Amino acid sequence: DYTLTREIVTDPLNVFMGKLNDMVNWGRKNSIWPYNFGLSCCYVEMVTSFTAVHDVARFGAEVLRASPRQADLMVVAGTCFTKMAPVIQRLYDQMLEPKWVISMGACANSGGMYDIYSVVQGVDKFIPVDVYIPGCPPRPEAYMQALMLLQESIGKERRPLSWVVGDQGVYRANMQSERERKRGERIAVTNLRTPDEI
Amino acid sequence: EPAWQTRDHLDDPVIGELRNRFGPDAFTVQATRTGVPVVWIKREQLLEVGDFLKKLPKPYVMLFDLHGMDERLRTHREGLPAADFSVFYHLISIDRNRDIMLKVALAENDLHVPTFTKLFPNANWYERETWDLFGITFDGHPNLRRIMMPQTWKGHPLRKDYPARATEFSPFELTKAKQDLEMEALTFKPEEWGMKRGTENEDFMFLNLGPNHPSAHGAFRIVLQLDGEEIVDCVPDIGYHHRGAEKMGERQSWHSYIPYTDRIEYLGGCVNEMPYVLAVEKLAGITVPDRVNVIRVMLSELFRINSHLLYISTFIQDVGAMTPVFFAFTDRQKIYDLVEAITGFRMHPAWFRIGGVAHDLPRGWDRLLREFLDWMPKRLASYEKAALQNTILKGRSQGVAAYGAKEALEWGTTGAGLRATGIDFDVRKARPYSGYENFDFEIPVGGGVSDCYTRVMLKVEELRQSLRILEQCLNNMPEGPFKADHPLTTPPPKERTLQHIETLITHFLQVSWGPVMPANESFQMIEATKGINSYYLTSDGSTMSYRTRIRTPSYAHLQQIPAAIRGSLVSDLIVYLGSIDFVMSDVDR
Amino acid sequence: ATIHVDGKEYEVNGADNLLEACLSLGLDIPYFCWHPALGSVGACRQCAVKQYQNAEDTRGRLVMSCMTPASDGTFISIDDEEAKQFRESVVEWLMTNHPHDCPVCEEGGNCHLQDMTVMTGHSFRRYRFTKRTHRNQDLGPFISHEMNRCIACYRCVRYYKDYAGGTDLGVYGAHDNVYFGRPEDGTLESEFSGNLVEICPTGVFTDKTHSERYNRKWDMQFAPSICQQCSIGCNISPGERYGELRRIENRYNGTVNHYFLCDRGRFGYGYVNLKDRPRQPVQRRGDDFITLNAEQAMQGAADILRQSKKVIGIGSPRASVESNFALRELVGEENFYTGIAHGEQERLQLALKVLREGGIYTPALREIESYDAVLVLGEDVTQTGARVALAVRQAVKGKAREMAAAQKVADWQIAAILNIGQRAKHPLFVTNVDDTRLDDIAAWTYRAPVEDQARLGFAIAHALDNSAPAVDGIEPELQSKIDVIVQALAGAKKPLIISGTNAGSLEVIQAAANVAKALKGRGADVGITMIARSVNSMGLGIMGGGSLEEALTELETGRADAVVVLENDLHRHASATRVNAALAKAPLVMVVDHQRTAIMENAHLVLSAASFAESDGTVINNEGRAQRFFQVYDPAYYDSKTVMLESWRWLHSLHSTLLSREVDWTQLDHVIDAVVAKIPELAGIKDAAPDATFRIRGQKLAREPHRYSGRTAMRANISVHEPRQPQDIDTMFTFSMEGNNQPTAHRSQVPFAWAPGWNSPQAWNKFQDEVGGKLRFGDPGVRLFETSENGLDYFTSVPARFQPQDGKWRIAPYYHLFGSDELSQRAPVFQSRMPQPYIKLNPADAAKLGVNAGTRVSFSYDGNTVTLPVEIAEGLTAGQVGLPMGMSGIAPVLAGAHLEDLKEA
Amino acid sequence: VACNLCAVACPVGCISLQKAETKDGRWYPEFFRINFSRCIFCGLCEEACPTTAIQLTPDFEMGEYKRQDLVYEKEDLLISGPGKYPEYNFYRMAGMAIDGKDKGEAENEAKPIDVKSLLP
Ligand SMILES: CCCCCCCCCCCCCCCCCC(=O)OC[C@H](COP(=O)(O)OCCN)OC(=O)CCCCCCCCCCCCCCCCC
Ligand SMILES: C/C=C(/C)[C@H](O)[C@H](C)/C=C(C)\C=C/C/C(C)=C\Cc1[nH]c(OC)c(OC)c(=O)c1C
Ligand code: SF4
Ligand code: SF4
Ligand code: SF4
Ligand code: SF4
Ligand code: SF4
Ligand code: SF4
Ligand code: FES
Ligand SMILES: [Ca+2]
Repeated sequence: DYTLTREIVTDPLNVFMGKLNDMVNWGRKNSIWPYNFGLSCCYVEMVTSFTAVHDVARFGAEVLRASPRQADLMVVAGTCFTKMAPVIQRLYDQMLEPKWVISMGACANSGGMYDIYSVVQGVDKFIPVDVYIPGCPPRPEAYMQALMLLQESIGKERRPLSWVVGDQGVYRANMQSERERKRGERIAVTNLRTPDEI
Repeated sequence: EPAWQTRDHLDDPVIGELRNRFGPDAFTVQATRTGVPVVWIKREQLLEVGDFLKKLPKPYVMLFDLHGMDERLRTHREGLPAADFSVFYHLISIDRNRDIMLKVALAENDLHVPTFTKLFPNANWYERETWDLFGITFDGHPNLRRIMMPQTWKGHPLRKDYPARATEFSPFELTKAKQDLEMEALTFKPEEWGMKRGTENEDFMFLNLGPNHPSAHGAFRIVLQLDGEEIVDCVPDIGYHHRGAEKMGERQSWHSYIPYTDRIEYLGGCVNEMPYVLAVEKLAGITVPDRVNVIRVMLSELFRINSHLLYISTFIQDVGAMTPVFFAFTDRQKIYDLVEAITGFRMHPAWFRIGGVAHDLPRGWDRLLREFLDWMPKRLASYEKAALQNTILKGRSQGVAAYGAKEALEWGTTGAGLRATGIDFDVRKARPYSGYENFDFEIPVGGGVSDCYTRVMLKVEELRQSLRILEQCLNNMPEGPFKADHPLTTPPPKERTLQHIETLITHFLQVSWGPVMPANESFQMIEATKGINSYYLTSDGSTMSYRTRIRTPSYAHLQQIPAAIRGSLVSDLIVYLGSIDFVMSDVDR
Repeated sequence: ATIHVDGKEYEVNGADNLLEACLSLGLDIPYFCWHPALGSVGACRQCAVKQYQNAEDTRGRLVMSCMTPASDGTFISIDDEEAKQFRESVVEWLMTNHPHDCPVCEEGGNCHLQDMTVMTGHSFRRYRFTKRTHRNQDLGPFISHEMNRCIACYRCVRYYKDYAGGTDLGVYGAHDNVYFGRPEDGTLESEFSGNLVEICPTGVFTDKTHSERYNRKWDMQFAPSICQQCSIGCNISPGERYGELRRIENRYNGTVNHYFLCDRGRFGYGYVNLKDRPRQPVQRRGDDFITLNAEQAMQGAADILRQSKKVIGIGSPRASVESNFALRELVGEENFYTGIAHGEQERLQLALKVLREGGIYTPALREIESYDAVLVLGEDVTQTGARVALAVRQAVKGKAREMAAAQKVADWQIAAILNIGQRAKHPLFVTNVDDTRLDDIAAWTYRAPVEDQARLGFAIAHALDNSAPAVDGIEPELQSKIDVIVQALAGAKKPLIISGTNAGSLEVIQAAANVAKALKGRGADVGITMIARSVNSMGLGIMGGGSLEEALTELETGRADAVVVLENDLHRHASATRVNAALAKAPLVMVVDHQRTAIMENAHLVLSAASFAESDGTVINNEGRAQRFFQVYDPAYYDSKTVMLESWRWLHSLHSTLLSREVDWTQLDHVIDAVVAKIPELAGIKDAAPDATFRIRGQKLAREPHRYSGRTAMRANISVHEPRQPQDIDTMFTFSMEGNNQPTAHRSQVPFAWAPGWNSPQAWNKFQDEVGGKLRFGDPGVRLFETSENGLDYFTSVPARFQPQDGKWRIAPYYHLFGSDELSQRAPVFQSRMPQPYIKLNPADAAKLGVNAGTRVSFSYDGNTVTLPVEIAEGLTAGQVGLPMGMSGIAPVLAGAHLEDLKEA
Repeated sequence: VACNLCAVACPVGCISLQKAETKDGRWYPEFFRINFSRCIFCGLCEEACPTTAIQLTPDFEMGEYKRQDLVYEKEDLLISGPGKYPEYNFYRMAGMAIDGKDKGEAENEAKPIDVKSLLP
């Protein structure tokens, strides 16, 4: 099952064009350039993930450009304030295709604990979001897990290869949700370690 | 005599001097648990009293705080003057090691106060915040505009008749504010911001630093007026990180507001939890046992080391060296391993409680603490040798944005910025709290000039002293309860909740409705990771807070920003921003 | 009197006990066994304070503040160490045998024992031994029993026996095995048994209807509403959760219904939660029933109304003043008729003429408890207006209160009052066609036909004053009974005459008015009370209008092709065949209602209205007081397809689209000003409640407590995005916790009682100026009409003696608390408490036609043969047949109407 | 036991449940949903649980594609075993009678004595 934005359609993918599309998606998922955007706590956990004790560089995502033109992925790592919501919208509009959005934290997901007059309740109110991460803050390894989720989503999509030949239509993959996928093993947990130990 | 008792502070000398100068009718002394003399003062004599306090033999050189309060809903105002609004001024005299509070009462219609910016230049941002959040006008203020909310914002959020939850979202307002941002960058008018000489020299170029900021401080704006590379004048634009924490303090109970206290300064964690729970313990009349004090000191010092490591690494990265941020984040991961073992979280543990801590220390925490204390000092010396002794870093940082003790005092700068001027004023030694007397540690002080380099070295010595405190805490841990025996200890101990019915009743009414604090006023001032943090709490007798005031030092530092950087370079401004140790959650909140 | 508490001087009422005096000043004293409405007994020993003899003392003495008078110059201390230690020890003693049941207990968050445990500061357990346990009884469908949680405070037995007059609940057992309940299993037969869930400070008696779909008190959304089940109008707090009505709590009103409701009002609310309700405007096309939105239905109804030639209106006493007025404005005044029968309308107008022209003051519900003699004519008060019967019980106990007060015994010493007043009581004379529930305290009961009741009333009026129309043909023993009654009423200082429209005769009300006028001519302080049938019967009577029979004739002829019917099924006031014919011949039938009725299978258009849990409005009680009820929740919050609008909003928008072709959802205050300008008699509802511009220091009034939970997850099953808060443009309340519910706010409407530290229903103490008295800053509701300066004359129309004739069985109405109100019997929980519809016959008549008990006998009314089973009634008179009004197939319009074609089936 | 304490101890308000009861008398949640897009993982619900039902496992991999899929219902939260607390049972402490536990069979509870018993 696939989603069009230019709807619900089927997989359209000839075998040579599919192979080149596979290599294009492979090169796109194996090189993701996030935008250096410092909002709040979750950005500090992102730069914790970037450092040597964690080494997100192994996935080829250590670039962290300061310009929206060079960067591909927008990580909303913090609260969407009413003053910074046009700033986030302009920074998203100043990006280039392909563009992916990862919302770090309950602030970026839904507004989090701050149901307040000066906070936008989630960045998905006005920009599309590819991957959400819960946590306040999510740990750096959760950020890497969402990075592999984004890589899996990129490796299955079918973007147009060229702007002169082909269907100019964004083909995102309706992946199986992680809750239903991991319900087979999360329920089977019986005994955990007692909290008195370390 | 308990340390949480409702004292009147009529034995304070300053009350005697005020009665000798202005007579014994001109003001009313209010008995509080704040630990400071609270004096309700007539509005017409406010500037006279402020100048008199500034001209004392040991004067009140520092305006610690200045904010309003909506008293229309306050049912318990026994002894208080008849007021609809009030404005309080918290003034700290370092020489006396004391502080006073002046409260000006205001009617509902005549909401104007004489300005305080003539006596104290740091009153500007506080009065702008009071006008923005409460609608209280200050006569004689130079540029009275909103500082927390945008200029096109109807109403005043901190009033009691203003809704606290989020309103309806509209993309049309988003497009309107986008248009405002787009014509602001093209049709900028340097007149409403209080700046003069709007490129009158035909070379005063205009630059915008933010609002996007690729660093851990957060999002903020500075509009720079430049002559070549010299900064003629700059107007900071803050409010891009305002979460409305005080309005949420009016909306959460005393127990459930602790996570919101965590996110005031997200590099602080338990250091941010400490003054709030101490003030609520003052309100409840709880004296915590010794083991609680040692545990809270342990976690506060650990988070202080974490914050100082992040600050030193980010300053070094702002100078230009790259490896120390990776190494210091490895050390932060060691700290996070210990904190995860203790509480169960990394950044915002939410582990302190009213009357103690959440759980007990796990079986084997001493091994992790010993591993961390063996891991740190060699790496800290390596950081000093690799980056902090480099002469390029010294050339970038020494002598940049320097100010004396007078500029630190008149702007309310506290922490390393105050101790780099030689003023030995640490809250952990001058006004001790949470069992800090039992530990032996040094307070590093500067020569008398606040460079970026001097502040960084002071934070390094504070890191070493925090390591000393952690060593003392590891070698000496009392055996006892992790929660107090008070009935208002929220929550009660868990096993008695699970097998006793009175404890179950206390737990049931404390997690659902909240603990009922008797109507009083409390105030706790602690030394945070970036200066002086304080919570001033007003309870009306309910299970929520009638007023939550959070004084944070990065507000005063960002207000001091245009005073010290005028006449310098833009790279000097970048280094100065890297050496202030501020986060925008701590500024705006 | 002057008291000094903890070195602070206070001025209190000198006749109050110390506990209520200190509670009225805002001081906190823990207490269990004391209630403002029940008195003091000194059982729980919780209210201990240290009393000093004079100004300078150090020892003091621990005294019970509920048993100590608040005399002048009384020096006491609450926060002394000995007193606090004793109160904590009493709480600890109560906590030794208490079960570990708080999470699974329905009183958690509403428990008085929890608040008193926290307030005394007791949180450490040292009792290590076993705890006693008790078996739990079955008390019926409404009350759930858990004797483990009892603290033996004797509130239940005191209320249920001394106040409620019930006989099947008592205390049994011994030293620590005290058991508070029935001697066996079964339902509590008292009509005020539902107040036990608020009288009991613990989780012993719980609302089983609430306990089925249970939520906690902080999770409730409340609104201050008026009870919609009879004409007394007891203020209630409906509280909902997840879009369904959850619990009806008692809302304090110091003028009407202070601490207690009846069982019908407390438990007759399950029709709001029914699944078969109309939730959308539905239009039938042939056999299909399509659903329109608001605007589509408004345009279609406007078009079909405009193509008609003449339109008529039919209101209801179940609707508010504003809704009936909006209907009347939609159809016109000259084409407006009520939804009640001609005889019912004539009785209602006669009762209203007595009320606002007879010149004799009609007391409020609280003021009934001060009258010194009660004469009830025809009305079965316990089954229709039960709370008035409770006030009559209090007025009967007033004689024992006066006899105790003659011996300098204080009012709160209820034990001494009951000891001195053993069996002497104020005279109560009830007249009914059978045995009334008040017969246990009644000085005399008159079992006779309704004409004989009116003859008795006119005979009493003639014995009181010579100018009254005499009654000839009175038996000498009955004449001696009139001598007894007139000797009781002449010597009474405040006589009271209660009757009602449910009696079913004009002459009973006329005789009551003649007795009242004769008492007034002697200078007595006579009060008079009329009971009406439904919630807003007085509103429909005051607005006037034609009867239902004129509307039925007008529809069955065919002059109007357009009829509007509001909040009515028409079978409670007219026959089913006539209504079916009139609504099938008419080509355009509009019906605005909130309950699935029987006439919706052949109605042209039906608009899903909003009930009192979903609508605002103003209703008039039987006394004549306009009371404004508010909306509890928005049905569109949990489901956007749900178009449930206010009825006056529906009719006003339809009239606006009829004239100007524009959809207009108006505001409530505009309708209030409309009824004030148009109707000078209904001009008194302007100040019943303040408008939507009313603010307490700038903020609205909160409908839910501050700890309202699940805000970001209660609707997350449908959509993860939170919707907009429902804006309440209609009134001064907001649909959230962003509001004010302070006990010291300058307001009269209170949604719920909550003080910090007082989570129980004892939090109502903080909302009154003095506890047990009026509400602070006044009580909501205002009197529409005052006392007239002259009165009516004596009604000469004396009825003749009843004659039992063969074939014509006169029907005696047997109303019930459970099963005589429409909306109450719609509830599914009432279906178990509702008894079987049993036709009651005399032994003589049953022997005459050949009946024994329990046999199925059929009778034909209006050509409809229905079969009911026979119970033998002794107190009924021969020539009458007792029938229960409001049952399945039986209408309340059959009261006082003869019945034909009665043989055994 | 669906006692609604974790929903009200939640400062975000991201817990919604509703109490239902079996025929024996035991209390269970009819449903139990936690909006994990809103939850800040503060642990106040586990601290407020008087039965130690709700717990926080050491598991961080909860990132999702759709925000609606972060609403975990009762079947997404109920695990097979006792988790971190392996032996505590609330209904052995509670005084209410359920299936397999009559009055007086709870901990530190004596057998119920009838008022009609012959002992003084
Ligand atoms: C293909 C192979 C090529 C690979 C690269 C190999 C060569 C690398 C060359 C790098 C050159 C960097 C030059 C930096 C010059 C900086 C000059 C300067 O002004 O620095 C500022 C600092 C302080 O200036 P001052 O005015 O004294 O400050 C007082 C006000 N606070 O002033 C100072 O700190 C004074 C000292 C400045 C630096 C002196 C020279 C250092 C040269 C770099 C180290 C080379 C090490 C050997 C490399 C391998 C050789 C095989
Ligand atoms: C082949 C062509 C290319 C474009 C290559 O893909 C790579 C990306 C090129 C280079 C030159 C590699 C590394 C330099 C770099 C772009 C970032 C390092 C970094 N990393 C951080 O986090 C770990 C930071 O902390 C916030 C930083 O400040 C800095 C400066
Ligand atoms: S989700 Fe929590 S950690 Fe992340 S930005 Fe928000 S408050 Fe900070
Ligand atoms: S059952 Fe309730 S009202 Fe009756 S004595 Fe026990 S605690 Fe008091
Ligand atoms: S009656 Fe009160 S104390 Fe007893 S179990 Fe219920 S909530 Fe707890
Ligand atoms: S007496 Fe009437 S108004 Fe009062 S609660 Fe009962 S049914 Fe409702
Ligand atoms: S851990 Fe999450 S669900 Fe639990 S109380 Fe905290 S925010 Fe609420
Ligand atoms: S999870 Fe625990 S706190 Fe929440 S309702 Fe269930 S038993 Fe109560
Ligand atoms: S309230 Fe006085 S002893 Fe019970
Ligand atoms: Ca409404």
